Amino acid sequence: ISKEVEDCVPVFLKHIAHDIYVCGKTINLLKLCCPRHYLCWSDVPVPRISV
Amino acid sequence: FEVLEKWIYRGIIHDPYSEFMVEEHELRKERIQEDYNDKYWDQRYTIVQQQIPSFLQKMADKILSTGKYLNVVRECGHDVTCPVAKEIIYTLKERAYVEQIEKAFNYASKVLLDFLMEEKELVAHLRSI
Repeated sequence: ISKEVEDCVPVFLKHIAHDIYVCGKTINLLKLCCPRHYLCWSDVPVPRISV
Repeated sequence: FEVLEKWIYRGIIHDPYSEFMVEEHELRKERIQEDYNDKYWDQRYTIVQQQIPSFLQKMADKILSTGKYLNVVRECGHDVTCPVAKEIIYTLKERAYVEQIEKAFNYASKVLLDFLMEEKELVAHLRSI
């Protein structure tokens, strides 16, 4: 969650340190398995880039 | 993009200089009358590695299949025409080309399979073997 013990509280807050890690592995797994109608890679419609 | 638009929507590869990712080998000289190599599905329409655009590397394999399938009906004289030819423009942050390559790819496989399962009907030939 922290780079070594150097966690970025500014960006991760240590809160999304773990959440970001999870979402990344799940989308990559479902997508890896196969395009599903709800997501189907970049078939998801106009998700605002935001960030 | 203009070269890919011809290859995806028709089997033509004008490519006057050798630049496009797909290349057409003249394997008719050895395999003709008897398609000894069944070259069309083997080494007639083959791929190039160092001439892949690096943004289309995920669709790289599909492109070849998209266009090769067009030829084996464009070879037998049954007219094969894309319902609409949609133009494609480079873009950043918005992969709209991805959805179009797929919309064309799916029509390509669908047309060849439908013609094969009704004309040159494979189901009956497979029983009478």
